[PDB]
Parts: sequence; structure tokens; C-alpha cells
Amino acid sequence: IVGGQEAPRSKWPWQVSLRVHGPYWMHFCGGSLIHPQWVLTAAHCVGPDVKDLAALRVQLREQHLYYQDQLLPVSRIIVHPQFYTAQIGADIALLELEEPVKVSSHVHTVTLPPASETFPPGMPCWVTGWGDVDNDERLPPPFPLKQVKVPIMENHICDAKYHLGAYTGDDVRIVRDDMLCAGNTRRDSCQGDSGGPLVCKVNGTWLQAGVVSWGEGCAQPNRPGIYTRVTYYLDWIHHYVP
Amino acid sequence: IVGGQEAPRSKWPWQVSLRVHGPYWMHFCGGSLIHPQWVLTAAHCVGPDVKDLAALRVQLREQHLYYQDQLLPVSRIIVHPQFYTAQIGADIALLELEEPVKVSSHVHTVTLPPASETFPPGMPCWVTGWGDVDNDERLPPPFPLKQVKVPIMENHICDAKYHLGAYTGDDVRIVRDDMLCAGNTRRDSCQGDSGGPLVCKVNGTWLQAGVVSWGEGCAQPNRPGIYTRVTYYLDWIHHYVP
Amino acid sequence: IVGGQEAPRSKWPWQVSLRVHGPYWMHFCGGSLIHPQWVLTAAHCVGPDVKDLAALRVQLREQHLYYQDQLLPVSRIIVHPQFYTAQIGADIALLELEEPVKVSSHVHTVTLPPASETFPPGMPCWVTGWGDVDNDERLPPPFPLKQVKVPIMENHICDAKYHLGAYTGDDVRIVRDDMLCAGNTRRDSCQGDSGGPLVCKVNGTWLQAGVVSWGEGCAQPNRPGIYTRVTYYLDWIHHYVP
Amino acid sequence: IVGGQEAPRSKWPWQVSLRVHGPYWMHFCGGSLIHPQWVLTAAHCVGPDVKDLAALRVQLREQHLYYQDQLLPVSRIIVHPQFYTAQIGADIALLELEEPVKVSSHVHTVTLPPASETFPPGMPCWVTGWGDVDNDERLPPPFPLKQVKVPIMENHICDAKYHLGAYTGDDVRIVRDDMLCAGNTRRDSCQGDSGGPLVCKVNGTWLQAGVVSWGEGCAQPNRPGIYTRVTYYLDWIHHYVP
Ligand SMILES: CCCOc1sc(C(=O)N2[C@@H]3CC[C@H]2C[C@H](c2cc(CN)ccc2F)C3)c(C)c1Br
Ligand SMILES: CCCOc1sc(C(=O)N2[C@@H]3CC[C@H]2C[C@H](c2cc(CN)ccc2F)C3)c(C)c1Br
Ligand SMILES: CCCOc1sc(C(=O)N2[C@@H]3CC[C@H]2C[C@H](c2cc(CN)ccc2F)C3)c(C)c1Br
Ligand SMILES: CCCOc1sc(C(=O)N2[C@@H]3CC[C@H]2C[C@H](c2cc(CN)ccc2F)C3)c(C)c1Br
Repeated sequence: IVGGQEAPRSKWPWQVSLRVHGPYWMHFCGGSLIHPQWVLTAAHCVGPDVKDLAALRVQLREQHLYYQDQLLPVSRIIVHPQFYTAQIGADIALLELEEPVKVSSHVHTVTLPPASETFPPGMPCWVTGWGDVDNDERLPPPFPLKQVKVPIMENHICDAKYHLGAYTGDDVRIVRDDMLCAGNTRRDSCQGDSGGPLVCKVNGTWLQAGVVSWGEGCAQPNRPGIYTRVTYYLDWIHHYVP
Repeated sequence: IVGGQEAPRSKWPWQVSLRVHGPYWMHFCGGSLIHPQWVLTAAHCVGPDVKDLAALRVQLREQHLYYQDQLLPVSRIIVHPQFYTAQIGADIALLELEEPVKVSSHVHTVTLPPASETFPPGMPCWVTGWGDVDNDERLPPPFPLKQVKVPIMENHICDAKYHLGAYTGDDVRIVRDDMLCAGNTRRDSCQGDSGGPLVCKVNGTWLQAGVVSWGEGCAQPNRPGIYTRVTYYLDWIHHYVP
Repeated sequence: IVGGQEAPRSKWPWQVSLRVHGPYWMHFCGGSLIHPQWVLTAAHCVGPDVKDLAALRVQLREQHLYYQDQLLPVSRIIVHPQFYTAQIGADIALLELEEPVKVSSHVHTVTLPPASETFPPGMPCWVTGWGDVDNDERLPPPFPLKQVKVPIMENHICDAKYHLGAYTGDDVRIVRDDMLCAGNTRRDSCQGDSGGPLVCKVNGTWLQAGVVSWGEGCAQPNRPGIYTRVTYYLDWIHHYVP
Repeated sequence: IVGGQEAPRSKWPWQVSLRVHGPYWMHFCGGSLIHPQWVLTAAHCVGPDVKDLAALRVQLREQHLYYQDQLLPVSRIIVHPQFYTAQIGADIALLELEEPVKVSSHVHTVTLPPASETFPPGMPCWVTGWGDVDNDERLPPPFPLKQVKVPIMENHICDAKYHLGAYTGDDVRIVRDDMLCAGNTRRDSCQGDSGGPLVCKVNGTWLQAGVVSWGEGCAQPNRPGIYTRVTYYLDWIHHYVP
């Protein structure tokens, strides 16, 4: 997370840490609890190549990474069949927990938005995670959960910004329809925040608008953060998630 | 170049080295001389981001990289407008030299194939460059120009190989129509060979089948090297080069 | 710390973490609280070149590094005048805290050994710190305070052991009189433990026998860990410490 | 080599490159031909630990490293018995070639100085090698043999300069009598030049004043380059070299 601050303990109960087995259970990606037995993440975190379920663990809401570790095993890894790279699209994945979680006030699910829900500029939106604080600058220990309020940019305006300083033809789409744009040179998501949630307060309720996907660096000029549009993959999510 | 050996001095007169200004004029990509004043390379070498022409030089055929440097300036960089990433496609670019080179027996152009030209499966072809010898294994000094014989893998067969051990749906194409496959676990192109030529001897004439583009690692199981199909972009090439 | 285990919360109340200002207050060396206002460390940690007082902080006993931080400023950095390198000797330094610490059962001082105290082999001795777990293998998060029981080796035996597979003449002393030897191929101190204490239980009382100084790698054959002999610099310590 | 320029082909015929086996015969240290069958170098290059003769090769004067390789085998490695560390001193070693070198105008021996020569400040002295061009800045390809005119400093002044900005006592010797000082913030030897020669023109004859040994970084304020004083070890060299 570029800019912003450390998140208070009561905020973002849905935020999860994805862990890989090595010298320790290392955080590689973020995620969000969308159902007591289901975690929503980015496909690039757990794909496109087949991963070993034994080498993966899910860590629920934690104020400081690695401190209060209570790792949960994964039953199923479901990656969108249209996924290959974050730039092509379909950067969405589902993780089925071995057993459903005990929902508390400190740890509970995030509400998915309706199919017709469009997130326009000016809407209060926040992105969370334990990712890099800047380009090539990792989150320092004790690795606190960071939060940043990001401004939403319209897809066509964001696509136009991505063409500035690029050879890519103006008619050639960089920011696709299954993507969402948010952030600026001071506020953005980064490497390590991938798979994590982008929540927006719509009529007094928090709705996950996006999934941290990609971008040309972090908080760089004319390069806002790109997220997988949750509304676009609602039919695919509901096929596995009740 | 993975496998093979040091190329003899008389072989591959079209092979060029692309140089970027830093502590020294360092090799970042390969290429091929297609016209005395034009160089064919991969778009990812010089894009999608707009490059500074003063910070770029072209080095003609050299037995040992950096030894007899005769750096040539560039007047134009023409990156295909459909290019953004090597996986999406259109990984092709043209470099116009400031002055046309004096064509000789040691340094001369490569013949481009006709519009209908097909490269059969199992056909022996050659890939050249000063790239890495293996995954995370740089070409050791005095950096000789390397060559390797690579077998052609048909597009549908190669696409199926990329789906082996991947979540990506069988109906979702990884190896695209504007792409070409070549190599195995012992013979392949690698990081640094990008932009370089893939040559096939057809009826006693060397034709450039592909431009080194991408691949999931170098000489990895079920992951052959991906090349930009020259035949697919002949009209775009002929629009700029006479 | 090579080998051993995570130290219990009730053990080593004198253990100190030395912090340097950078992207965060990074641990660079260990230390021991010898007086409520004085910290004993290695000279190579804070020298031989003059350090900025404002860029240094002292962290008292932590079960997990960086998690429960309460950084203390330093008022004086006293490095032994005979110090240049750890191999030459006099690898000892004192850090005066700006204010004295409120002593408790969990955080208290270590007793310095008497002037004529020798530490022969077989004695129950432990070395503590948050250093590397092996050669080029960092202590993984949540960075637990580690301990290891290390066997003491006689100075002349350890000195002759350092000459094994070395061109250095047998008459040329490697392990000097101001040094102490401890550890083996399974039990040792490493990079990051430097400045930390080597404590021995003598007559039911814990005495600081040494200060982590140097060694040819960590837990390598015929290369035990080298410590600064505390008894040798007792007069120098007592000149500043009450 | 920090500062200066690329050496002309006719200059420094005694300069040699020391090679170690791995992915290629990599340069690790410099040296000098003092006798047709003997090479003078620094002890830290080949010690204090015993090295395998088969993994070591000697390369005679080369304008560009690796380009015209004619690797020569070594029969004996003689490291000074007083050596352990460059800072302690005796950083001198002799390498006996398997066969004597066929001496020519391009490749010949350097004259050792008489015992009486102290090399005072103001002598025209040069240091040569293929080492780093600055701190953490490696010599760029085609790796040309570099040279730099370095100002000689008197031992007591160089020792006092090393105490500036250091805790080390003014009466505690840093620069020993078996050492020689040369260089400034623009002209110095660096990592990779170690073992190489420091030559001074005395009575129209090039005499090797020193062997590149150590220093606190390269071209750093009040930290000139430290060389092993050849005259000090003249008796030791003559015990092996005819
Ligand atoms: C022109 C190439 C467009 O495709 C991109 S952007 C891009 C990039 O710059 N990235 C850095 C590091 C990996 C990749 C995506 C990273 C990233 C950016 C964001 C948005 N700031 C969020 C999460 C995240 F992981 C930032 C890469 C590697 C590729 Br391929
Ligand atoms: C699932 C991701 C598919 O897209 C790929 S493959 C891929 C990869 O493994 N590469 C390594 C290093 C960069 C990228 C392409 C590299 C490469 C392979 C080849 C084929 N052996 C030729 C040239 C070349 F530069 C080999 C990357 C970074 C990305 Br994004
Ligand atoms: C010529 C060998 C003697 O001088 C030495 S040993 C030595 C070494 O191998 N070290 C590694 C990394 C730095 C230095 C000291 C390190 C070390 C070893 C120990 C004992 N295992 C304790 C603390 C500690 F920092 C282990 C170095 C850099 C030097 Br100079
Ligand atoms: C205060 C510690 C004194 O002893 C030194 S100086 C010193 C240092 O800064 N060095 C850099 C890298 C290794 C070591 C010696 C290096 C060096 C300097 C020079 C002179 N500029 C020539 C050759 C050479 F290898 C420059 C080290 C590692 C040690 Br241990």
C-alpha cells in the first residue's frame, strides 16, 4: 500500500493473507472473505499454473503479519478459465477453505455488489493489504495492515492515461471492460496487495468493487492501479459460492 | 541461447545487438538486419513505453559482444500499434538507422518469407543471440554469439502443451495466430535473445520465420519458446521498409 | 543463532537489540544491559568510524523483534581505543542510555564475571540473539529471540584449529588472549547476533563470559565462534560503568 | 581502478590476471610477473585458507579481459606465514608457474626495488588493473586494462588520516610499516585490482613499490589505498624467487 496509514483493529474484518511454504509461511498475496468457507483473490496469485494445495494456507484478519498466526488449510483452488495474464484479463480466483470460519465482529465476510452497480468517480473507496509501501520498497516489520483512500477513475479516462508516453495505438484498449481503475501518484496498491479487496461505501454499506490486479509500477504518473471488476465476474462467483 | 554452441564467424550476417545507455552501451535485446537501413526486433525490447532515441544504438554482427563496437545511431523507432505485452501479441518493432549500412559478405540482410509461407512440425530451424545460457544463468565472457537448432512445434500442439499443468481453459488460446513455436527442454532461446531472428532454410535460402518473443522460462518441460510470426506482420513491415 | 531453539519469555532479561535509522528502525546488532543506564556490545557494531547518535536506538528484551517496540535514545557511544577490526581484537563497546531503565523480573541487568574468572570446557554456557539461523539464512518472521547452548573450547586448542587448512604459521596467533572460543558445527552465533551476550551459569548465577565478535562463517568445521573476553576489558568497562 | 584511463598496449607488460574456475575462468585478482616462472600477488587473493591449484590459472598481459585467453597452470602457491588478514599485514603471495614464460617486448618481468628505496611523496607512481571503477561499480565490458597516477603518502600521515572520523586511538597503529599508501578521492585502486602492481619510475626504471592490498572503500575521504610494501618482504621473496 502506497501512502495512507496503518489500519485500526476494528476496520476491514474480511481482509486475508495468502501463505506459501518455504523457510516460513510467507505472505505472497492478499484476499477477501466473501463467504465463511470462501476466499476471493486474484488469479495471478494462484495461477495460471497448477499449485499444490499442501503448500498453501489462508490467514484471516491480522493486525501485524506473522505474529498471531492461525493458518487455515485450502480444500479447492478455482481459477477463472479465461485467465492467463493480468493484462489480458479474468484475474479472479476462488479459494475454498477446508472448514467454514467462526464469524465474529473482528472477523467476518464482505458484501458483494449487485450486477448493475457501477462505481463512478468521487465515491469513497479504500484498498487494503500488506504489500510494498513504494516501488521496490517492501512493507517494514512488524508488517502492519495498511489502508489508503483511492480516487476512482473512469475506464475510458484511465485507458487514455495509460496511452500517454506509450507507442500503443489510441484505439487499442489497455484497460479492459472487466477492469476497474483507482489511485494516483500519492495513493495506490502495490506488489503484495494483489488479490486484496477494493471496498466502496455505497448507501451505508461496504461493497467490494475490485480485486488488486496490476499496474505499471506503483503510484507512477498517468498509471493508476488496475483492479478486476467484481460485478463482471458475479455469475462465475455465484456458480461456486452460495 | 539454451544448448548448442558458439556460432562460426561466417554464419548469421543479419544478427544485430541493441544497446542502451547506462554505465556502458549494454546489450538488452537482439535483432535482425532486413534492409540496409532497417532492423527487425520485438516490440517488448523498445516498448510499449516511448523510448529516448539518443539512449539507443545498434551494433552489427559481432563474434564477441562489446569487443569491436561500432555503435550505429537510430533515426526512428516503429513499434506495432497493437502491442502492449508479448502474451497479447503483436510483439514486433522496426528500427530505422540514421545511415544505410555498407552490405558485405560478413554483414548482410536476411530474406523475409512469402505471405503464404508455412513452417512444418519437426522442421529444423535456427535461433541466434547473446542471451542467457539457462534460467538465471547469464552468457559468460567473452560473450560469443551462440546458435541452436530448434524443432518447430505446430501452433495447436504447442498451445495444448502450454495448457498442460495450467488452469487456463482448453478453449482459451495461449499460443496465438500471430505466434510461432520452436524448441524443447535442451534447445531454446532465452532472456537477452529477445528481438533476435528464428531462421529456417527453405529451398537453399534462409528465411526469418520468427522474432524471439516470450515463453514460460527457458527450455522448461511442456513450455517451448514463443516467437512472433513474421508472415502475420509482412504487410506492416513492407509499409515502412522498401 | 545457529541451532538451539526459541528462548522462553522468562529467560535472558538482559538481551538488547541495537537499531539503525533507515526505511525503519532496523536491527543491526545485539547487546546486553550491564547497568540500568549502560549497554555492552561489540565495537564493530558501532565502529571503528564515528556514528551519529540520533541515528541509533536501543530496544530492551523482546520475545519477537519489531512487534512490541519501545525505542530508547543513546547519550554516549564509547568504543575501545585499541579497536580497528574484530580479528585484531578489542571488539568491545559501551552505549550510555539518555535515561536509566526501570528494572523488573522480565527486564534486568547481567552480572559481569570476577577479574580472575576463567571459563573452562564443559561449563553450561548459552548465546542469544536475533541473528541468522545459518550461513546466508536470515531469522524468519515473527523473528523469535533464539538461544543455543555452546561448548567452550580452550584458547590454544581453538587457535590451532583456526590454522587447519590455512597457510598462516602455527606460531602466528589467530585467536588472541582477549578472545574466547565457543560452539561447533551444530551450535553457533552468526551475523546479527554480534554484540550479544555469551552467558555462563557459575554457582547458580549468570555471568557474561563473552560478547559475540566474529568467526570464519557460522557453524563451519574447525571454525568455532569467537567472542570478546569480558574479563580482559573489565577495567575499561568499570572506568565508565558504576 | 578509480579515475585515470585505459592503458596503452605497450604499457605494463608485467600485469597478470588471476583466474578461478566456475561457469567461466573468472578474474578475481591481479598480479605481476617478477620472474619468468614467478607471479607476485596479495595473500588475501589466495588465502589465508588453502586453495586448490587445479581451480587456479594465470593469464598474462591482456588489453581486454577474456577476449584473447591463454590460461597458464600454477605448480606452487606460497602465502606469507604471518598473513591472516590484510589489516594485520603480510598481504603478500608468490605463484610459481608450471613452465617459464617466453619473455618478449609485450610480456616481460617487473624490476623489484632495492631495500633502501622508501618511495617518498612526489614520486611518479602508477597502479594498474581490471578492478571496480568506483564503490559497487564493476569494470564495464570489454573490460580494458586501466591505469591511474596515484600520489604517494608518508606512512605516519596515512595512518593519522585513517584515524580521522574514527574511534581508534591516535597511538593505535592502523597503517603498519610493512604497508605503503597512495591515492586520493579521484585516483585509487579498488576491488579486483588486489594483488596487482604499484609501480614507480626511479632513475628511468619502473620499480614495483607495492602490491594492491586494502583500504576503507575506494577513493573515500581520508582513506587512501593501502599497498603491501615490497621492500619489507624482499628477503622472503628471494627465499623462493631466484
Ligand atoms: C507494459 C507492460 C504492462 O504489463 C505489466 S505492468 C507490470 C508492473 O510494472 N508490475 C509491477 C510489479 C509487478 C507488476 C504489477 C505490480 C502491481 C501494481 C499494482 C497497481 N499499482 C497493484 C499490484 C501489483 F502487483 C507492479 C508488469 C510486470 C507487466 Br508484464
Ligand atoms: C503465465 C505468465 C505468461 O507470461 C509470461 S512468461 C514469463 C517468463 O517466464 N519469462 C522468462 C523471463 C521473462 C519472460 C520471457 C523470457 C523469455 C523466454 C523465451 C523462450 N524461452 C524467449 C525470450 C524471453 F525473453 C523468459 C513472464 C515474465 C510472463 Br508475464
Ligand atoms: C580471513 C578470515 C578472518 O577474518 C574474517 S572471518 C569473516 C566471516 O566469515 N564473517 C561471516 C560474515 C561476517 C564475518 C563475521 C560473521 C560472524 C561470525 C560469528 C561466529 N560464527 C559471529 C558473528 C558474526 F558476525 C560471519 C570475515 C568477513 C573476515 Br574479514
Ligand atoms: C574498518 C574495517 C577495516 O578493514 C576493512 S576495510 C574494508 C573495505 O572497505 N573494503 C572494500 C571492499 C573490500 C575491502 C577492501 C577493498 C579494497 C580497497 C582498495 C583500496 N581502495 C584496494 C583493493 C580492495 F580490495 C575495498 C573491509 C571489508 C575491511 Br574488513
